[PDB]
Amino acid sequence: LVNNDLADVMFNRHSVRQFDPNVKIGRDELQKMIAEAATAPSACNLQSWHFVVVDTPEAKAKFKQAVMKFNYPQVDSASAIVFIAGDTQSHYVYRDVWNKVYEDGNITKERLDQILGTFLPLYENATPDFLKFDATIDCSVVGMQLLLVARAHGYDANAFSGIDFEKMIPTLGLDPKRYVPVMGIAIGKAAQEPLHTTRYDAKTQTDFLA
Amino acid sequence: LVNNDLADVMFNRHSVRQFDPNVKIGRDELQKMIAEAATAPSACNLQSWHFVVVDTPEAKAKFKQAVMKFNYPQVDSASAIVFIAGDTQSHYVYRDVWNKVYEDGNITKERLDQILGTFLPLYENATPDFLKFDATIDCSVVGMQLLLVARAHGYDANAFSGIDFEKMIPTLGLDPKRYVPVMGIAIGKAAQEPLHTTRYDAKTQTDFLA
Ligand SMILES: Cc1cc2nc3c(=O)[nH]c(=O)nc-3n(C[C@H](O)[C@H](O)[C@H](O)COP(=O)(O)O)c2cc1C
Ligand SMILES: Cc1cc2nc3c(=O)[nH]c(=O)nc-3n(C[C@H](O)[C@H](O)[C@H](O)COP(=O)(O)O)c2cc1C
Repeated sequence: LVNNDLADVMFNRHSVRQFDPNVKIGRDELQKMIAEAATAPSACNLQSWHFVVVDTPEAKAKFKQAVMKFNYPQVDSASAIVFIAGDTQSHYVYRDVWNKVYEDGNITKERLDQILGTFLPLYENATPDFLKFDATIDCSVVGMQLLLVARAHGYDANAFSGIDFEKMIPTLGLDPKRYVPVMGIAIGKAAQEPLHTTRYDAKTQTDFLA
Repeated sequence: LVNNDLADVMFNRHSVRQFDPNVKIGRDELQKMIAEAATAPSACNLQSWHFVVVDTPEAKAKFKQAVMKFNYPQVDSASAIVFIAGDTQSHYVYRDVWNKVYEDGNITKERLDQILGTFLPLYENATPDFLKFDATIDCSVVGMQLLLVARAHGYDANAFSGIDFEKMIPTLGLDPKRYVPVMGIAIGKAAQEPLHTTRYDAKTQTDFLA
């Protein structure tokens, strides 16, 4: 790890929007940064995130057809963009995994039903909006970890959702009935000082119940 | 920070669900950890998160009325629970800050309207579902940072959404028309070894566009 200093990585994280157009990131490292991000938590461990990596001029051209122009600087200059979509059928993926173990004979049907019992009635019976809701949280927490991982690797990043929400999933070659678009994570070596920001005094946003 | 080892804080983070009942956390450190998490990014820097801290027995007993029974052990034993809710009127909050900036006479009127133009029409013009969407994302990324910040302070944590989504916001004494429940963050010193979990091979979840 280029930067294992947690305070520095987290408390000095800003949205960098201008990257060195000459720096590329190998696909080995990109997949690795994604895996590291994916140590993130998720409800019932469904890990309902999906990454589409945009790291070539050709990919960027297609991708930009669903991105609003004010986010083109990040997109044009970034070494890679990792777009994060939410899999609203992730509970079936999870189920399929366990079903296979059972079919192999390495768990009984009883064990399989016990496993499925812990998540499947909940998710199988959930509304589309709740599914969308849960997948969005998963996408966001892993997105947050990816922002941090990028800096841990010596890079910088910008999360963005300034996009065409109805166009993005088909633009990525994904199944629009299944995946919900959440955010893009542009990653690169910083070529320009990020815009400074402030935060509210957290006391204005905090209540003690008793 | 007690633990500034990023790899350790992030890659060894587990959901801890049973805490030492006798370890307490002072409200200054609780408020500090919240402030640290709140360095998190957010669309248009609206910071649409709201925190309700539950750190007394009285507060726990009321809070638990809106929590599902299988999450009782976490709430019962944690030093504190930070409940995170989404403020779907956060754009009016940011507006009010720039009005007071004018009300002090340190910006012109047209800068104020310029400043307002770059977020307030976008958010006023958005469906309640989209406001809910954006606020949830905000709650999730600050939630993720709080999980890490807790470990950076030498504690552990569990995020949970196993709640009564009708009762939570009124149980917290918040306006149900304004705030949306997203997740609770139980924080304390671990009293059990956490359940082991696995992750998918992240390559199964990753596409390269071109
Ligand atoms: C969900 C989300 C969406 C965002 N979308 C954009 C975007 O479309 N364009 C952009 O320039 N920045 C975007 N950002 C970055 C924010 O503007 C930035 O995080 C905020 O102003 C705080 O600044 P900082 O990240 O430098 O600390 C987004 C951030 C989040 C969390
Ligand atoms: C949005 C969200 C909601 C969660 N809700 C619960 C919950 O209600 N009860 C619980 O025990 N754990 C809950 N968790 C923790 C997950 O079960 C856990 O993160 C997942 O199984 C991976 O385990 P790990 O956190 O130890 O890596 C939740 C996690 C997330 C991200």
